Amino acid sequence: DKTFINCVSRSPTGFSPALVMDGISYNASSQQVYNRLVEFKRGSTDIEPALAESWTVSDDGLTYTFNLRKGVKFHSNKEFTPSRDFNADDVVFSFQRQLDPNHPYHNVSKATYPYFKAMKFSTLLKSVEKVDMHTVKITLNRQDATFLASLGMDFISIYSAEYADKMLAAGKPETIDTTPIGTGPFLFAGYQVDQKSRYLAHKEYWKGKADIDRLIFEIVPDATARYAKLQAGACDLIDFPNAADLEKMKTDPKVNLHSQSGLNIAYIAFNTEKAPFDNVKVRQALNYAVDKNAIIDAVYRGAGVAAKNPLPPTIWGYNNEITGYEYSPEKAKQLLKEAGFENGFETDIWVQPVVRASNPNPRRMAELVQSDWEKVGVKSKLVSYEWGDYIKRTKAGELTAGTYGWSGDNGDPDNFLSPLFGSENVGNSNYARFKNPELDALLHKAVGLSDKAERAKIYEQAQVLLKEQAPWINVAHSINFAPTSKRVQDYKQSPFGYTYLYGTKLAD
Ligand SMILES: N[C@@H](CCC(=O)N[C@@H](CSSC[C@H](NC(=O)CC[C@H](N)C(=O)O)C(=O)NCC(=O)O)C(=O)NCC(=O)O)C(=O)O
Repeated sequence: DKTFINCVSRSPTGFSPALVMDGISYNASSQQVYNRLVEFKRGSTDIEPALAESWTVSDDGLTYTFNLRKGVKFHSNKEFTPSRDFNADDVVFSFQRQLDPNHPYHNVSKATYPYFKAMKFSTLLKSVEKVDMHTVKITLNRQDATFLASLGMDFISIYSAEYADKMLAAGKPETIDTTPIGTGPFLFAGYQVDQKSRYLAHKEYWKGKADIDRLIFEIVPDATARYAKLQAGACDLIDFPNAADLEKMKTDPKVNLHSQSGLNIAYIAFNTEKAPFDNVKVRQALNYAVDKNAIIDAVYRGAGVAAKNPLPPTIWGYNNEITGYEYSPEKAKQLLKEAGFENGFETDIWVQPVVRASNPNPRRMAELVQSDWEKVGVKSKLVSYEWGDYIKRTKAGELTAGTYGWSGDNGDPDNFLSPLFGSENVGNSNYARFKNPELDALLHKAVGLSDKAERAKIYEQAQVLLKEQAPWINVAHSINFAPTSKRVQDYKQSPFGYTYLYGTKLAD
């Protein structure tokens, strides 16, 4: 009937949002089949009620009480049919699995809860308690102005406690991870490796049945094929088009091309705990060495902007008075000389193996940086690994310097600065291994304030500090594209980059 064909560039790492932390996986699971307690309005960073119908917050900002929606049905599959509606047990399960190392599901699928860790929920959460069947009370150890928006994030999707109970009893608990059951607008209808995953409209969805009956995420790895299929009408949406095809699609009558400035940053991270990158003068030098304009031209082809802060220009708290390091090989050489490296040195540049939102060609970007560094005496080899291995090694601190990128997930500047630069996230999401007590104090103070204007002043100061300490080269903020077929109606890009299809329709 009404089948939306979404052509995606890679197979998902997994279908359990608590266990992963990448957009392909989220798009193929939590964005379609799960709900959160609160969710973002489409195309917006504003939050609204979802599985929590309403809530209250205590005056001290430490106690959040959630009144849960009644009448909410979970999906079924061949292995499980729910015998009760969504309730507090499902919320408690979803938190406690991650929070409690001795929860029965903590080690199922060898789970590691990467985003739960980067968000520091283990130290944030004092308790998550069932008050009654339709009421959950969460107590915090400290104030967090971003907590409600954070509860809209995919990693804290609400799973089925009944499903978990049944699958554990049957001796196959991993089933809840590979074979998702949620309350969300679409339900999981199977995955064929390196071919496609399928979804169906959840007819009993609590907010009303979706206008699209069937969804297919067809895995079409070749960008050239994705474009050809879109033109033939075999795709209704594609990701990451090739540059030359993108140029054509801007004025292609068969394409409705959506675009928006990305809430993201592509960067070179320096391992600030590893000589010679532990010398701030070296990190500043390698900034001066790089011609970002040349990267915008060659890599982004103009679809992006040279970055001056790790925050994107379109988020609040962005510091407009900050300038990037100017392109000056002369200044780079002088600093390298002062650092004791007039004769330069040898190093590696780590190259990200897959394309993500913020950078359409990590390898070409690395080649350009490599060339720039060569001009100031810094010679390098490019080093890469398969995606999972690349990130694991990076987190362990094996990198020297490397290409990475980040898209924000809750609309708040804290969700850039804390995951990326907070000392507590070294080994998690802070690849530069940056530990700066002055920054930590700024971020800790800001996150708890209710006065947004004051939060903004603090983040602005934080950006001054980050420029001076140069844990990174801020490279670019990209443009997000969503090329669609002409029959797609009412589609909206997510501010965070996700493909969210509830509320989209298909014309005749
Ligand atoms: N905050 C974490 C987890 C969230 C995350 O993975 N976000 C996605 C964007 S939403 S997931 C969608 C994204 N696709 C896009 O970026 C294409 C444009 C899109 N169609 C739109 O209209 O905005 C994608 O496929 N990405 C593949 C991947 O995440 O591995 C991402 O690409 N972040 C990394 C970055 O910005 O460099 C992170 O950034 O790594």
